[PDB]
Amino acid sequence: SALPTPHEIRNHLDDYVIGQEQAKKVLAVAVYNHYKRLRNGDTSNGVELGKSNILLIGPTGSGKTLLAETLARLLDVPFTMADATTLTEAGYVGEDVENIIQKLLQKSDYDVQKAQRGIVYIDQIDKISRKSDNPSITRDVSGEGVQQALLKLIEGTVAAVPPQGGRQEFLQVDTSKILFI
Amino acid sequence: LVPMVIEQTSRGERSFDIYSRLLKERVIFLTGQVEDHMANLIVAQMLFLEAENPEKDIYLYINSPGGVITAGMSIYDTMQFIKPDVSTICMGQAASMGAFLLTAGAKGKRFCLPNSRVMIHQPLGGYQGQATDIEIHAREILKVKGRMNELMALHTGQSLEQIERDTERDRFLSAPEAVEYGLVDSILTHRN
Ligand SMILES: Nc1ncnc2c1ncn2[C@@H]1O[C@H](COP(=O)(O)OP(=O)(O)OP(O)(O)=S)[C@@H](O)[C@H]1O
Repeated sequence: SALPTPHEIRNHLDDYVIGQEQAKKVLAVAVYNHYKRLRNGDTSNGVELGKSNILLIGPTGSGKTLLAETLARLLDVPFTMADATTLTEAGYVGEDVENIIQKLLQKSDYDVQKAQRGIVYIDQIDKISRKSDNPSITRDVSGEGVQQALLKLIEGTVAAVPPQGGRQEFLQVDTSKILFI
Repeated sequence: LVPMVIEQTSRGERSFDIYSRLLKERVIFLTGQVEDHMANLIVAQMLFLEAENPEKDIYLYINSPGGVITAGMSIYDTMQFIKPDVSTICMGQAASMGAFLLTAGAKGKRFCLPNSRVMIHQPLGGYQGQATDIEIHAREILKVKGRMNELMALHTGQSLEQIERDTERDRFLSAPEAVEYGLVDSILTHRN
């Protein structure tokens, strides 16, 4: 039950990505440290093991989406891919923040114990940026209002997920151990 | 041309002209000759500030060589009518009518710059026509001269006979002499 090393996973990504050295080091070390944190589960001498998410930045067509997809092939824990452009501030017509967790369970076949150990990716984060330049009465929803909702999600807390496509049964799913890119 | 400035507020940024920015702080500018158009504009500003805040002092900067008398008297009654104390400052020069609005300010809130100069004289006029019409306009301009001296004594504290003798001809008063004359209260040499 030997886990992969940063060098082994890096060579695996080299066969699908070209011209990106610094970005490979981040995902390799983060994914490597992820397995160690979940494997220990505050059972070793190290108590209250923290978390470290990743923020990828680059021009369009640079290969950000490729690293998220190619990484999932070698990855054992599940993986998903969503977009925050459609997200709203808990009640508007567009979407809800918990939709991300719904797509995550489809890949894990509704396994809460296995989904918490998974990985999540977000695309088109620039659309969430402040729109109104020190906002006014309009109460921006697509922008600032979305960031504040994600705050608790990235840190870790319980949530609510529909079991089979609802919008009277809700399952609790922690997110402190879940990684976000 | 007038430069534009940006004011930082909680709601957002706002572009204001240099004159409109100062107006928001209860500051009025009196520049050039006193005429019917410029005087009617200052009255609207004073009335607007009265409604916005009746307990805050107004700042009135006076730098003008004087002008029409009737245009200036409309401002004098307005300053005395409204409740707020209209603070007056003399910048550059203060002629006959410019000086009258300076001394007409609230008592104790009148200042003059260290190099300013005040000038006071009698009303100017003229007429051309029949002798009967000259007598009518002559009696009228004489009443104005008498009325302007009565009010000048009221704010300056001097006697009516003293103001009459000094206003027969042009009389220049430097900034220190204006304090001794009761026209102003002090000088704003430096900031404290
Ligand atoms: N470094 C790369 N090596 C090989 N193919 C690449 C590389 N970068 C981009 N591609 C190709 O470009 C396609 C799209 O890559 P993306 O990751 O979507 O680019 P992008 O920078 O993520 O654009 P976004 O995420 O929509 S802003 C991939 O499916 C590859 O075919």
